[PDB]
Amino acid sequence: TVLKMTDLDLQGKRVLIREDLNVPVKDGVVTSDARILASLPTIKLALEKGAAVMVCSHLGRPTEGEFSAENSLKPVADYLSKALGREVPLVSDYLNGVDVKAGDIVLFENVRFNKGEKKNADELAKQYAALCDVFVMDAFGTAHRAEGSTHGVAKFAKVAAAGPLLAAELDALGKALGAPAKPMAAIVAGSKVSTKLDVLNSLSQICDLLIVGGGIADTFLAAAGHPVGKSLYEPDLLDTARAIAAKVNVPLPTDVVVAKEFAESAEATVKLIADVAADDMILDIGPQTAEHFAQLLKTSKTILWNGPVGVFEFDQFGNGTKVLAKAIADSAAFSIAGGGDTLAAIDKYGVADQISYISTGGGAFLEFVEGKVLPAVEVLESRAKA
Repeated sequence: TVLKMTDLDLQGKRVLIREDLNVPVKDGVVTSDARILASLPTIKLALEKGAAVMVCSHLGRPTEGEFSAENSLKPVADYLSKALGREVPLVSDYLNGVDVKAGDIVLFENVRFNKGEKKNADELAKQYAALCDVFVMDAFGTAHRAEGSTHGVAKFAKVAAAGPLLAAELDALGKALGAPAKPMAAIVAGSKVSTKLDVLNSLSQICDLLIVGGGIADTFLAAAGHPVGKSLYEPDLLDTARAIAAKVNVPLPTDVVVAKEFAESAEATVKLIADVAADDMILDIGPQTAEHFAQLLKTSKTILWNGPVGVFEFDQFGNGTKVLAKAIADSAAFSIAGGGDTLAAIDKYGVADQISYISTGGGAFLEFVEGKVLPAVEVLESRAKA
């Protein structure tokens, strides 16, 4: 367990909150604010509880030690000022002290500018901790990496707790991965079985139904001796795919959508899996497979969604993902989705409000599903003991 910011007395205390404000910026303007909107309840709560609030976050991947204006959090300070109806200053020099009174809030400049951030140097971690009475970790999307603002500061802060956003992510994930409501289905897609091997292996013992898509589905199709044509699969992993399919039910596609090239004179063709030619590219599941997979998902009590089942950004290759998105949305299951590709499909087909939990954790989301120890959560558990 971890301490919760909601349960702490923050009246007059200096609270340092690590948020995930790594948002798209163009010419000094935030262009999509979903991550800031998600963090605003935490910030407003901290102020409501009477704290002197310091918000910190990363942005992009600048070179450590050198200031780069394109990686500055100044556009987020502009956004936060408009969002809170009050000035939110960007403090660019803070590791040797920062002046913040109770009721006020500042935004630290990009933590990735600070030397020692990526390698979690003790000296920088103690500088963060010296600036606050409480440290709050509220950035799940960075919880899988030990960095000065995500891990080290929690070793040295007088009090270290999880924010309500991080606590919400951990609640939803534990609901789907710790004794989930059966039957559980998972959808896993990607270009390579090898790159998602631990994800597949972990889910293979958790779920009752494993739907695969993309290049992963190619390797499983070829592992059953089916022709995939000009579609990437990994010959050194068909044995692994066979082992996975022996441990969990992996239904294979009945039909697929193929095309010989991306061109104006390129017809998308539905073919049965035995009828795929050497120069065919499998780019979606067929309408029969999409309907059958939808019927399998409809009675699930838990659904873990990690990937579309076709190159859905093309409408001619997006039917399989569209049908599955509606199937998940229509189902009464507890639905949890993660991965940038999955969230992109959720936006395109408009099912966000019908998904039980939408994780923005990306790589950290996957590593949690793999069963790996997330260091930012591990250090918080160390600070939650009597």
